[PDB]
Amino acid sequence: MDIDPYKEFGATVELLSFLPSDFFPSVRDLLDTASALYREALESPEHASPHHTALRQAILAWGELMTLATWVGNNLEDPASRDLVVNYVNTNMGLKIRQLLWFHISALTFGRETVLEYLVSFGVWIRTPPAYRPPNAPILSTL
Amino acid sequence: MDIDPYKEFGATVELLSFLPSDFFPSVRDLLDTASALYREALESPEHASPHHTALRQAILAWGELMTLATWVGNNLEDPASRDLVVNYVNTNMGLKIRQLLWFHISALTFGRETVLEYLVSFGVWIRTPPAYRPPNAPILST
Amino acid sequence: MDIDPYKEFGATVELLSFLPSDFFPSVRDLLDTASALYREALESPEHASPHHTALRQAILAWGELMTLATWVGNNLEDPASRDLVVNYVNTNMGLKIRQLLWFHISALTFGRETVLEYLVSFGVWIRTPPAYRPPNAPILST
Amino acid sequence: MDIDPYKEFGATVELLSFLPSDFFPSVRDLLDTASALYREALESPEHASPHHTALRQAILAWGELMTLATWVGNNLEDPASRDLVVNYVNTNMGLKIRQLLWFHISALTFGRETVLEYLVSFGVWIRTPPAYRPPNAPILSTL
Amino acid sequence: MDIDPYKEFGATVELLSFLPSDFFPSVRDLLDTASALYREALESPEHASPHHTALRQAILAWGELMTLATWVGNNLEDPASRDLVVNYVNTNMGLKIRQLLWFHISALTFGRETVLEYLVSFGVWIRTPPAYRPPNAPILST
Amino acid sequence: MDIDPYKEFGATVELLSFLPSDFFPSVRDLLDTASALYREALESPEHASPHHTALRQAILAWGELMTLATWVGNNLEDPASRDLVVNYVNTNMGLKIRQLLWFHISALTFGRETVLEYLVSFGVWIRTPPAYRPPNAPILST
Repeated sequence: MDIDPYKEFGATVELLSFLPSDFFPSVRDLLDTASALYREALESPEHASPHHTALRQAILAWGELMTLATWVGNNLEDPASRDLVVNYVNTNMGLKIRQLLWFHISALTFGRETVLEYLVSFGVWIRTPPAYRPPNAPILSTL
Repeated sequence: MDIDPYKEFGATVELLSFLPSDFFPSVRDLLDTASALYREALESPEHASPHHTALRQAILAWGELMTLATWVGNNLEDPASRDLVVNYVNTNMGLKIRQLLWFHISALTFGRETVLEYLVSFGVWIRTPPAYRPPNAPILST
Repeated sequence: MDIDPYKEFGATVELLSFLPSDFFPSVRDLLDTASALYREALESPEHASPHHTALRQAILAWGELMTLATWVGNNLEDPASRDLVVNYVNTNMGLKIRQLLWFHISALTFGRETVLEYLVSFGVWIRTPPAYRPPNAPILST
Repeated sequence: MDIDPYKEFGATVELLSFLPSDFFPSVRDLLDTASALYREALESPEHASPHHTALRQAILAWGELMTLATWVGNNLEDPASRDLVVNYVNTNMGLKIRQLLWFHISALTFGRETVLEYLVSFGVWIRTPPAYRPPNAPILSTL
Repeated sequence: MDIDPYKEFGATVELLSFLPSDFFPSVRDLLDTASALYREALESPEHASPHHTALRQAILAWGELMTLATWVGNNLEDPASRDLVVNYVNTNMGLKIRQLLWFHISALTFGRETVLEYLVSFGVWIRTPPAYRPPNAPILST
Repeated sequence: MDIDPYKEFGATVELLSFLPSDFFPSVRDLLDTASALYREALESPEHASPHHTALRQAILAWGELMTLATWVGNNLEDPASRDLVVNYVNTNMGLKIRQLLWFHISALTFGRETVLEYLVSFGVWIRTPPAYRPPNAPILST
């Protein structure tokens, strides 16, 4: 249905159908980051923060969809459909899973408040047109 | 990569490669009852329990992949391709999504511990041969 | 030689020559659910309960005799011999191993006392003739 | 599966896929020892130590496999298969059941700590080659 | 069997097979820095801090490998096997020992926590795109 | 540069290139004992005692060398260079890693001082002639 997912974390999709697309790093890189940083933290029987839980389910999903891409590569003969589907996956679903993942890693590493404020500052940066923005966009100061 | 998805819920995927596949319901009725029961708790700005949060993320992914199937059927030409893809969606990954949903929903409306006991009891039910089987497997109620 | 195997579990082999043979499940699903439920407690350096310990030793013997059957099928020539042996394994001694497993596993997930009550209730169920029998024998849940 | 059985008693299979084969006494002798020493101790409704319990289940198993050997003797016509199976039983399964049994009797009689330390000392003895080992290998001093 | 040489220093091989390999500089510079900066501490027979001790054993092992390469060059004249050997050495063991030396030296000089948070920050930097990364990458502070 | 990996544990390579090499047994038995006896401590991410840590790094290095031998056997077909390589490995690095593993394991199990005085006693034993040595050589006591 029409649920707002981040509503319990203060954000909203309109606050993140707002950023550009290139900002979020590549998906493989997100997964490697999350795993290498929080391997034993995520494998543990503890819901120490819900960020971990949503992150965990999202990673399950992305594993399932990489399985989808591989499987479709294994069986579908129509090459246009194969290429089109794989591109749609890695592009649009890619964008959404990147939103989700990057958000949760950021909340973990720097705190939900810091990311919330960073997004507001980025928004004020990007609503501004080229003629008056700074050359560089803001950055996550952890304190 | 090495994720144990259900580790923070006192359960394990070993314990759900342990039910069968066909037991789980359709996604449609399941999603509908989830909505009708927890509209507010899902829309709220509150992490009332982690169950709600994992559920939110699952609904996101499911809606996005419904949009995927629809977009794919909007553009491709090979109908065999479209049918095969939308089967892989509604059948194979659907099993995963249904596992995840059914677990979290039942845990919400009943509790974690009751679900664990139910899974163990279904284990005792299904490992049993047919002849001395009960007539009706358990249907959980609070 | 005169061992009463289940004497330290408030039960007796008389009370399990009292169920039938066919009630017990396959070794495969049973072992699988055991693993999926008690991976850690079996791997741990802890005798959390004697049930775990007897279970460990049973899994050892079962794995070793699977290796036995495989080795025997690796070398012999007479296929009648191989089939007869691997039947004696998966059928006759399998019954013993399944008794032992099912008892300890069910006692783990539920408790000793619940298992005792279940056995007595199955006794009352099966000694009863078919006509006034219940439709479904008991399926234990916590 | 890949369980480590002795992990709750401090040992490990690598610590006992380490000894030689001749060391463990004959199986019939193990059973006679265990029975004559702890007949009423094992028949009792007491799990006074888990050693007793694992010992009890192991003896059940060996009874079942002696029944296997006898039964195969009763029915199998192919003599090579009969001899081969009986030898495999009394040899490899023999070795493993001897490991288990001797361990548990030792833990009972002398305490798990003493056997643990004895195994370490035996290991230090046997890793040493012939040129520098003592002529005799160590022995279970109960104190 | 499950030997992870970073388990007790707050990390794992995955966290170090997370950066690109090219960041970890060539072994010669590492050894030179180690010697020039801790001649005394590595010559000292005191188990001051375990980082030093791992570093000791690591340097001994690398010296052993260089001795091996020497023995090969001075005894095996054949070029194909020799070259493949030296490539395997300077590539795979090169990678591992570079990782190890960099981590331990950095932890000694600066500190454990600082190295870990540096890895995390460098990760999220290099994964992050160029148009919105910080202008200059992070770097270790005394 | 003057790297002596025993400097902080009360010894030196000379004191271990003092016994005959044949006393230090083959690597397989060492690794098996280490695993079977300290699976947990070597899997634990805690710098409990530096002996453990040196042992960790040493096992990683030996595994790396075995991986090297594997890579050579799976890529270099020439037998002369390959055989000379494996001989150098299983001889020289074999010696050093045997020395190291024996010392550290023994020190863990029994204690530092006991290993040192054992070396001293074994030395003065084997150097001493047969007609007036003790009847049986010394041996480590718990």
